[PDB]
Amino acid sequence: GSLTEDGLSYKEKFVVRSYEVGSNKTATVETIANLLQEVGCNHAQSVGFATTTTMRKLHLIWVTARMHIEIYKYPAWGDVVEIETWCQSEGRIGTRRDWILKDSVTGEVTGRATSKWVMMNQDTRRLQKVSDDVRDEYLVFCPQEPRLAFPEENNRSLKKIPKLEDPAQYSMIGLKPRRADLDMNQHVNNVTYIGWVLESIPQEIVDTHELQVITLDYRRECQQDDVVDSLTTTTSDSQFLHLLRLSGDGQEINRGTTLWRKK
Amino acid sequence: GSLTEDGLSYKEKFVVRSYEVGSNKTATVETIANLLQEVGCNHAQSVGFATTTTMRKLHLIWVTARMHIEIYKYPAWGDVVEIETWCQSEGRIGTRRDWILKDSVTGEVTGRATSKWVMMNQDTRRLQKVSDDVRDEYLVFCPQEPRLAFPEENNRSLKKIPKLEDPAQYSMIGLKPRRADLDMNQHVNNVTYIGWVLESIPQEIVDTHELQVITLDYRRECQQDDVVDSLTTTTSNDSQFLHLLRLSGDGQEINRGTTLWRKK
Ligand SMILES: Cc1ccc(O)c(C(=O)O)c1
Ligand SMILES: Cc1ccc(O)c(C(=O)O)c1
Repeated sequence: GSLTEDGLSYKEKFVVRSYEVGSNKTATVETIANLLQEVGCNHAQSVGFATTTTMRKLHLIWVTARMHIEIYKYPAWGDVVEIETWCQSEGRIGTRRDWILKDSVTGEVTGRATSKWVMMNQDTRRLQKVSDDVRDEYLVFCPQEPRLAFPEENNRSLKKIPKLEDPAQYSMIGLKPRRADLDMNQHVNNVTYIGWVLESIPQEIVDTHELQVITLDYRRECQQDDVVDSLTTTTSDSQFLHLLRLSGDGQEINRGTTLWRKK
Repeated sequence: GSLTEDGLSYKEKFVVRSYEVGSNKTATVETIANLLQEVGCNHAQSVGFATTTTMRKLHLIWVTARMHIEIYKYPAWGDVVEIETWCQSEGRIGTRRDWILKDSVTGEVTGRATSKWVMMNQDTRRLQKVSDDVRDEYLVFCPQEPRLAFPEENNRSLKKIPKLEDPAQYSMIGLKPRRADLDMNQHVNNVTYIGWVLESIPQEIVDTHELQVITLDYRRECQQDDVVDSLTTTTSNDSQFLHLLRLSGDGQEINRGTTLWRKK
């Protein structure tokens, strides 16, 4: 991995591994989600971070609010995938990290992703608008002209996800995170939520369709000792509405939509 | 990754990733277990495989019977780890795949592993002895002189694991595999068993000790729609445990093992 010539984005090549591919011999969306996280961490480290000097002193962290992924073609085991990432400012709302997935040989675009991040106090789990003195430290690493992975005026990533009404058509109950589902700071990482959402997709859809789009709205963080229920309903290409909630009280932690295409 | 000069072993370098490290900012044993699997798959592909032409004709596959891993130092996020693997013949019992983990910079040995594989009919799940026709096909890829990752006069990889008596000191109930826990053929990955075994280690031991040795004896394969119970008991500076994985309902054994932890 390395910073581009202008230092305003990062490129990294990954060779797809045997344990990273699924039932159809191509990479899983959870492996892709890990590769986006990895390329994002190396971009943050190549610029000197992923928090800034002042936001470290204030006990401030960046948390994901939304994730949108679109895959046209999944790389096969042994294929080389080049990913390009970059940050941008969204005024006082937060930051946006974008990604482009390309084929190393053909040079074609095989996928793209976008995510919205919000700023919160590490301890009180509050939420606050981006302060100006914080923006001045990280804006020198973002391109000044807007660079959108999903440019198109009203595309797919910025649509409001509704709440799944009961009874759900499909469900997967009693989901618990293991120690491998936790990050270096013992927090359940945002890739596990994608896996948990897909656990309630019927096996017949898995065997006849391929995942093309996935939008996830993060509402609350799941804890190490928490139990989650995964709910899904066909809203239609096959489309679904998903809901992750705490097994007991039914407190919402995530809501999303997936779109599948016929193989 | 590439075959060595003599084509009798394979070397591959891995750069440790952010999501691959644990609470100690060093790689997890499940990430290491994945790297051993990956280097083994590329070694099998570099020689033309990991079934032979006779094994494919007879519906025969290789299944793990035992796994032994010993880690002296876990690589940190960003560190480069070079792994060297090779397979050997164990007469008509089966095959043995060995691994050496080294530091790319210092050149030192930071870990090693050994595994025993048995032959089994893929459909009937019936194990069988290694025939000579099959043995003739893969022995041209194994060194002729014995090359043991754990040579020593009486190594800890070949010790008999007993069955955990009830009540267990610690337990983790209701463990189910997800779709990411399954391989390309929809079979529960052998790495998931390691994670499931460690799910019953007390959190206090995790925060004060580091995993050094892990021996696992594979008895039965867990299915996609199965539920597992993880049981552990301290058998002991160093803390030792006896583990048992069994089906939540009937209590049918699928795995048994031992772990050794050292003070941080
Ligand atoms: C729905 C789903 C979730 C996780 C997976 O690994 C797969 C697959 O391998 O095709 C499918
Ligand atoms: C006992 C245990 C099991 C799985 C893990 O991933 C770790 C860790 O992250 O430190 C520890």
